[PDB]
Amino acid sequence: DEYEIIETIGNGAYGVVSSARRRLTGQQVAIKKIPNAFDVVTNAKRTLRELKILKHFKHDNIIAIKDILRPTVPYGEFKSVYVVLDLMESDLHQIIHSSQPLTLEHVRYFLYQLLRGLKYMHSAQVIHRDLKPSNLLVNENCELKIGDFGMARGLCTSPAEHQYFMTEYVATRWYRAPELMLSLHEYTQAIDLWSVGCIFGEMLARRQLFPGKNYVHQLQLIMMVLGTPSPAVIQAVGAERVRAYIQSLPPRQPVPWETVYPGADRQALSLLGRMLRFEPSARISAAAALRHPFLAKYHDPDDEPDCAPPFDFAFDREALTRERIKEAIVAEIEDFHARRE
Ligand SMILES: C[C@H](NC(=O)n1nc(N)nc1Nc1ccc(Cl)cc1)c1ccccc1
Repeated sequence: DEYEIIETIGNGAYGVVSSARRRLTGQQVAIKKIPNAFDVVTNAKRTLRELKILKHFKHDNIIAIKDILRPTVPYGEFKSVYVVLDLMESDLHQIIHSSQPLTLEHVRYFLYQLLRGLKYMHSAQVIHRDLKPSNLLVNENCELKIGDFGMARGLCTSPAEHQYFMTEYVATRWYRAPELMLSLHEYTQAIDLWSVGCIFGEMLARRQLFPGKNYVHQLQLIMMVLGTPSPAVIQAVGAERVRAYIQSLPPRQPVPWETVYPGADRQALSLLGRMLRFEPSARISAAAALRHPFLAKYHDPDDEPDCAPPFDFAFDREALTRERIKEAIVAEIEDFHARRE
């Protein structure tokens, strides 16, 4: 055979995977099994989206497909997909919430890598929409790689999907941007920068910034630090009940970040304040955040590429049956092997 299994291991971005090694080279890899991959439309579409996205990117701070196993059995019998990935022993969740060191320099280095990968991803017109410490994989050499692209979308989405109307269900509550919570009809790469700010804050205090218990409590926590949202953002709130709830509340001023995180690094808090804004268009971009004095130690524009050409989500807006999706996944596996040799 081509690979030798070592052990079943946990993974922040993809759950249960197998640590393995290539028999000829001894190279360590992670092997992810997607069992019964073609049984449910929503799961099958997600597998296709993830394969396409990961094949499009070629960046050290984004998880790479190292190999995809070809069907060894008849087409009709091909039911499970095996993807060979970079082996990542940990993730930012496990590091932050452990007894491991996490100095300002760890924060600065992890933030840098995350923003480096985002700058490249964002130039490809891809919004991750689910950034959280658990899907930011970290290996033994301290390399951070963004994983778990199931929630990723472009600047344009199909009305046929439920999330197009129900934005407050997009991704993880604790990292979910105000435009998603409130349906502000402005959904860009700025969604990711709110999540980055939440992650940045979490590394600084080694605790979640807005750990909301439910929908309303999540907004309350955000408002406790950011203050009452402006009249223009309140008018942009889609739902009348939420809009009335926000308007019913007494006015509140923003709490300076120097009060949220007492004695924290000045340049860190400066960049943090540029990320955590109610208004999507007021947030700093990944590219400009890389130009902030806080990351100057690592910042090198010649070593921080963009992704050309942009990624197209058109294949995902198509209404395809489970069989047609299986056909497209099988074509992706073939294309992967054809492009190598
Ligand atoms: C969160 C995880 N799901 C998961 O990894 N999925 N699910 C689908 N449809 N596709 C993938 N992963 C995937 C697809 C392509 C590539 Cl290149 C890499 C990974 C899960 C783990 C255990 C139990 C339930 C869910």
